[PDB]
Amino acid sequence: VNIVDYSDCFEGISGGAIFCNTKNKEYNIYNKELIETRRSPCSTFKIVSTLIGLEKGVINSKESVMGYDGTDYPNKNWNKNLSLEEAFKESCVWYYKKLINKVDAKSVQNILDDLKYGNCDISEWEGDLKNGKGHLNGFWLESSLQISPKEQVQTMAKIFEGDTNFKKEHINILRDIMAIDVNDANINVYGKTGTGFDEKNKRVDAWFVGMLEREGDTYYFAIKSDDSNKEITGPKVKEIAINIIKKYYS
Ligand SMILES: *C(=O)N1C[C@H](NOS(=O)(=O)O)CC[C@H]1C(N)=O
Repeated sequence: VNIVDYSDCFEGISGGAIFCNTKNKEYNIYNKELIETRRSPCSTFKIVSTLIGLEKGVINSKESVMGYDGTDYPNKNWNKNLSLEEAFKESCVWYYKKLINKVDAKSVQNILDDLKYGNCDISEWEGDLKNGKGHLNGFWLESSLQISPKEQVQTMAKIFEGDTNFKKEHINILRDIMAIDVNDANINVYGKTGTGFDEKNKRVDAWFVGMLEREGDTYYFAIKSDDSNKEITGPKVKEIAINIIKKYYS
């Protein structure tokens, strides 16, 4: 366990980072206090909800559809019968809400328990209804479910090293749709952003969680901001993560 200083890459934004190589057990941590603090996963939960949907047969492949009903949304890409791959990349809320609401709560509780997914608290299934967004809410979006960045890394490692009961076929679908292009062919990066605002504490929850493969070595990582500036989003924290990867993990 090495404490490290990645502040240069955060460019003034408050946050922390954790990278873990489970082969040679090297855990690199920037802002240990924050890395151990549980927060809403926001859209990073789509990593797990995709696997839940595959395991329960709600969806079956990166092509699978959820039966778009014509509802109007501001994001143009949400207004179509999009595939799993496109819903994941567009972070399409209605698709993932419809997917999870086809799964019984006890099945979800038991999967989160098995994964040790933070507090595993799905008690507020419908999410943070006081924000007015109605059915565009759920337990994973600034609601009852909370997970620390370290726990995110621990969960990703267990999934992608083959240490859960999820089917290998389903893990590979997830890997496929999580892959990102960082304009460096010598590292494979996979991840998912998340964005929320913690109304209680007046701070963002901005995430980028995933893994890095570079010649035999694999690093599981979570980068997290808790800045008070509402302009700090998941996508911005993903840029910070990419800078860290290129600087220190190339
Ligand atoms: C998930 O965090 N969300 C869904 C969507 N995409 O977020 S992302 O760009 O950080 O990946 C919009 C923000 C957020 C939400 N409000 O539901």
